[PDB]
This record gives sequence, C-alpha cells and structure tokens, in this order.
Amino acid sequence: SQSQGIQQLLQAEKRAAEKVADARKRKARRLKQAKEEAQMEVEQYRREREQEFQSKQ
Amino acid sequence: EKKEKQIEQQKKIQMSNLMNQARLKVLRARDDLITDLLNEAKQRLSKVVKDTTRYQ
Repeated sequence: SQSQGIQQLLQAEKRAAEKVADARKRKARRLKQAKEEAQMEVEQYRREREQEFQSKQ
Repeated sequence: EKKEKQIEQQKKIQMSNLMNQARLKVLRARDDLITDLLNEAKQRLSKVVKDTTRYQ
C-alpha cells in the first residue's frame, strides 16, 4: 500500500526534475541568446554615431 | 573619437595654413608698397636729371 504513495511521489518528483532541468537549461540557452543580441546593440550604436559623425563632417 | 579627431586635426591644419598664407600676403603687400615708393623715387630722380641747373 505504501508503495502507492511512494510511486506517486516519485512521479511528481520526475515532473519536478524535468521542469527544473528546463529551468536550469534556460540559463545556458539564454546566455547564447544574449551573445546573439549583442549584435543589435552594437550595430545600433554604430549607426547612431555614424549619423552624428556625418553631422560633424 | 579617433574619426572626430581626424576631422578636428584637418580643421587645425587648414586654419593654420590659411592664416599663414594670410600673414605672408599682408607682408608681401607691404613690400609691394615699398617697391612702389622706390619706383616713384627713381622717376623723381629722372625728373631731376631733366633739369640741368641742379644736375650740373
């Protein structure tokens, strides 16, 4: 009978395990996503400073 | 900043060179006035030469 409770707990814990593995893996994946997004910022900076540099010219 | 400094450096060169040519231009105008004065002096000496009484 107690194996019933133990089974249900182990199954809920498997669910927790996969959910929390995704939670952790999100850090690893979004680090790369940020490594990508840096391009947006740097290119925008370059274009802006190009505009004001043209003004100076 | 380096590109802006390129533009500023060109501005400095251009202003400096223009001012220098302006300086020489004024000085050459002064030399030209002096040359005019000396040519006038030469003509006046010729006029004196025309007059024998002083020329003698």
